[PDB]
Amino acid sequence: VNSFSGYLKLTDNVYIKNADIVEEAKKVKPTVVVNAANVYLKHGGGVAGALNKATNNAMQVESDDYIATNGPLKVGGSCVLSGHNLAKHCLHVVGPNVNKGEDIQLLKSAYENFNQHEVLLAPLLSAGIFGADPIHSLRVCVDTVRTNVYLAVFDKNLYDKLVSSFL
Ligand SMILES: Nc1ncnc2[nH]c3cc(F)ccc3c12
Repeated sequence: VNSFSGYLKLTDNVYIKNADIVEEAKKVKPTVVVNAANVYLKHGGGVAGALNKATNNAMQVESDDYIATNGPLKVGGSCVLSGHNLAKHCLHVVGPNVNKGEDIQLLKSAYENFNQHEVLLAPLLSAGIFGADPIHSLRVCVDTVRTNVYLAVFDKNLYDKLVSSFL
């Protein structure tokens, strides 16, 4: 048993809810919150900008030190950093950004990072401002992640659309 509440069960291991991941993180304080990162860990907008804002920019300060030491991530890759005031850990995962011209096949590789963690609170990778089809992102998630994932969908109208179209 875990502390996630009000989720719609999609499969054995995938759950979904219409919620802001920042508000869910603050309430649950999960072991792992996933950030929809870019390779530079520059948290300007979307999930990244909102989580970073909720950490009072501490996420960005930590991220800049990580990049100065290690260089950029790969598209499809990830790193584990602090969850600050939101979670124990933040798993920064880079899905492909369609609005930059990256290969959507890399979305499966991005979701594979979730399998290194038994339970995660996570967003739909590559959706929203990343430019991919969210119905597709949900399908790849269900077909790739084997650990227990609690998906927070921010957009109310998109949430209704994802549930009603789910196979
Ligand atoms: N794309 C998302 N998925 C789940 N939760 C979210 N909270 C947000 C807050 C923002 F300002 C922007 C995007 C999200 C978001």
